[PDB]
Amino acid sequence: LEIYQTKLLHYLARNFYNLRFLALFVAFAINFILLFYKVTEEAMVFFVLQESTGYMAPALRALAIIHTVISLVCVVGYYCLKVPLVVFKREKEIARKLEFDGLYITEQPSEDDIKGQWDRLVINTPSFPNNYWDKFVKRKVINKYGDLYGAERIAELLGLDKNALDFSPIDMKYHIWKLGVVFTDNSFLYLAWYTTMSVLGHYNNFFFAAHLLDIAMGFKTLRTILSSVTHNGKQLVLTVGLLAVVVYLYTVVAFNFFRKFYNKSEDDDEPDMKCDDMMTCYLFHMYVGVRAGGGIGDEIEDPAGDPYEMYRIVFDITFFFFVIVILLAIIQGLIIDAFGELRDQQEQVREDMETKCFICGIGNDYFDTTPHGFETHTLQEHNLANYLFFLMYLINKDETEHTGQESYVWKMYQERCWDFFPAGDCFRKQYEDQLG
Amino acid sequence: MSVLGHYNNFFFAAHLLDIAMGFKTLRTILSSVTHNGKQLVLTVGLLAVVVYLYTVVAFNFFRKFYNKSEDDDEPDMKCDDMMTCYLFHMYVGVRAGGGIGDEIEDPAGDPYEMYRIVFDITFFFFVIVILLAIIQGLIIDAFGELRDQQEQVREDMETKCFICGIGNDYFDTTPHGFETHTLQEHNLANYLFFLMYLINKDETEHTGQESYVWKMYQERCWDFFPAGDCFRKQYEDQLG
Amino acid sequence: NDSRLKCLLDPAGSVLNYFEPYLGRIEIMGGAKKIERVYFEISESSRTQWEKPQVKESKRQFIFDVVNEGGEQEKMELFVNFCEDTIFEMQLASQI
Ligand SMILES: [Zn+2]
Ligand SMILES: [Zn+2]
Repeated sequence: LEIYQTKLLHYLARNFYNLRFLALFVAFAINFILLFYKVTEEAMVFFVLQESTGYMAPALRALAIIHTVISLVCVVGYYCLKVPLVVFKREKEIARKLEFDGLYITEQPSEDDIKGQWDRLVINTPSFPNNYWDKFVKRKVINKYGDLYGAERIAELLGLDKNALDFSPIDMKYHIWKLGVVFTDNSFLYLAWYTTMSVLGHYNNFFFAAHLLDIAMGFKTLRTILSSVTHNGKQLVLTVGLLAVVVYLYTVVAFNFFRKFYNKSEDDDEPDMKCDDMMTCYLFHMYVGVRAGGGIGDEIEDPAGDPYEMYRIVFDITFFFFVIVILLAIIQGLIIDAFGELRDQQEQVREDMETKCFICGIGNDYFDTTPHGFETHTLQEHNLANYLFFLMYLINKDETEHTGQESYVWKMYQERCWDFFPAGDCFRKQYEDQLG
Repeated sequence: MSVLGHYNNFFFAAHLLDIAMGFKTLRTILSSVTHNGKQLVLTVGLLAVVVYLYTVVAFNFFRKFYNKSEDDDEPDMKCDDMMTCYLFHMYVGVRAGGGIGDEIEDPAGDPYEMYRIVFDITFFFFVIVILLAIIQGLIIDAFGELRDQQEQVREDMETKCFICGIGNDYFDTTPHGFETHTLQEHNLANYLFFLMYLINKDETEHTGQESYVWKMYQERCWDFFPAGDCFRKQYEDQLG
Repeated sequence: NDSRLKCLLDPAGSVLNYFEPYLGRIEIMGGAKKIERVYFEISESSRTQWEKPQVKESKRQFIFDVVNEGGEQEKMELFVNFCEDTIFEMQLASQI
C-alpha cells in the first residue's frame, strides 16, 4: 500500500502542469457547452440547454465531475511538488535569522511582523528543520549564545533536553506551523479557490465561467501582457481616485449653480432632476459624464439663450479637457511607459550579461585579447553552473573526506563569508606574466 | 487572382494589397503591427474572455434590460440565450464609446440599479479604456523597439571593428586610424572578394597562405579570421 | 609550456574526452591570498536536472532579478541562496 501511495504521489507530482492544462481544456469545453443555454418561462425561470442532438447535457455533467477530480488532484500534486520548496525556504530563513541574528534570543520580532510571530512556534519542535539540510542549527545556536545567555535556557527554548546535550548514559505543533505556512502561500490559495469554484460549479454550472481566468495564469505571453497593467497599478488606482475627486468638484459646482440643466425627463408632467441632491448628481457625473465622448456637456440641457451660458460653456469645455482628454491620457501613458520600462529592463540585463563576468566583474575587453577569450572565461573559468555543482558536491560529501580547499570553502560557507568568490581577479590576471 | 479577374473584374481589387509588399516605407510601417502580432492576438482573445464573463453575469442577472424593441407588441430580447447575448456584447458593447451601458435600458428606478452601474462602469474601464490602451501601447512599443534596434546597430558599427572586435579608441591614436582600419585593413568586402578569389581558383595554383585558408575553409574552421588582434597590434613596436 | 606533458597527454585523449562532462572547474580565492583552481566531480543526474526547462527559466529569472532589483544586498549572498534553492529543487526532482 505504501509503495502504491508513493508511486501515486510521485505521478501526481511529475504531471502537475499537464493536469493544469487538462483542467484548462475541460473548462474551455464546459464554457463552450454553456454557450448553448437559453431561458424558458415554463412565473418560474428555467435554464434549458437548446440542442438538436441530446448529448451535451450528459457531457456537461461528465465534464463537471472530471474537472472537479482534476482540480483535487492538482491540489494534491502541488502539495507534493511545490510545498517542500516553500517550507525549505522558510526553514532556511528561520535558521539564518536564529543563528546569525539571534531572532528569539537577543532580539524579538516586531508587532508588525506576523511571519516572525508564527515562526516562533517551530523552533522548539524536534522535527525542525525537516527540509533544510543543516541539522546542527540548534547546536550552533546553543554553542554561540550559551556563554552569555545560559545553555539550559536556550536548550529549553530550542526543545532540547539537558541530558540530550551530552551522552548521559506525530509532531502536531510542527504540522500546525506547516499548515499555517502553506495556507499563506499565494499559489496554494489560488488552487484552493479554483477547487472551490469547481465544487460550486455543481451547484450552478455558470460558476465554471471563472476558470477561464486561468488563461491569465497559464500562458507566459498573457502574463507578460498583463505585466504592463500591473507594473503601474498603484499609479492607475491613484489616477482613478484623482478622477473621482475632480468629478466631485465639478459635481459641487453643478449642484450649486447649474441645477436647472439636469432635467432628463421627456414629458413636462413629471421631471427627472438629476442634481437636486449631491449623491444623485455625483453618481450622474461619475457614471454618465465620464463615459460620454464629449464630457458632461453631451448629456445635459443646451445652455444657449441663458444668463449662465458662458459659465456653462467653460464648465463643459474644462470637463472635456481635464477629465476626458488628460486623465485617460495619463492612464494610457502609464500602460505604454510600463511596456517601455519592461523592454529597457530586459535590454539592461542583456548588456550587463554581455559586457562583464557575473562572478568577478571584469569586462570582456580584458578577456577578449585571447581569441574568444570572454566566451572561454564565462563557459569554463567562471561558469555559474560549476559553482552550483561545487556547492552541491560539498554539501553531499562527508566532512572527514574534505580536502584542504574543500575544508576551506566549507568553513567559509558555514559562516556565510563569500570572500572565496573571486572579485576583480581571475586565474589569467594573477598568472599573466607566467601564462603569457 | 489575375486569372479570376476575368471571371469577375472586382477580383482585381486584391492586387492593391501589393502596395504593402512593394514600398519599403509601408513595410516598415506594417512592421509596427507585425512586431507584436502574437501579443495583439492574445489581447483580442483576452478581450473575448472578459466579454464572455460579462455576458455570463448579464445573462444571469440583467436579462430585463436587453429589450431592443421600440413597440411593446413584439419584444426583441437580446439576452434570452447565451449565444445571442455574447454576440450582442462582442458586437455592440465593444464598438460603443461608453461600453455596454450606452446600448441597454436605463437602470434608474430599479432594485438592481447600483449593480448595473458597477457593471457598466467596470465594462467601460476594463474593456474600453484598458484593453484598447494595451493594443495601442503594443504598437507604440513596436515603433520604439525598432528605432532602438537601429540605433544599437549604428553604435556597434561605429564603436568597434566587425572582424577583430577592437574598439575605435585603440585605432584612433593615429589620425583617422579607425576609418583606415575599417576601409583598408579589415574591410568586409575584401574578405568577400578573397573568398570569391579562392573559390574561382585552381587548387594546384594556390600559394601557401591560400592553401592554408582553403584547408581551414573546407573544414569550416574560422580561426584564420583575426579575433582581438590586428597587424598594427602585433607589430606595434616595429611600426611605432 | 611543457612539451613532455603534451607527449604524455596523447594516449590519455580518450580518457580525458570521456570525463569532460563530469570534470568541474571553479576558481576561488584561497588561504594564501592567491587565486586557486578547484577540480571536482559533476554527477550525470545533476547535469540532467540542471538542463531542465524549468530550471533554465528559474536561472534566467534569477539573473533578471539580480541585474534589475538586486540592489541593497550582496550579489554573492543572492547567488548562494539561488544555488541552495536550485539544489533542493534538483534533488526533489531526482527523488520523484
Ligand atoms: Zn569572471
Ligand atoms: Zn579589425
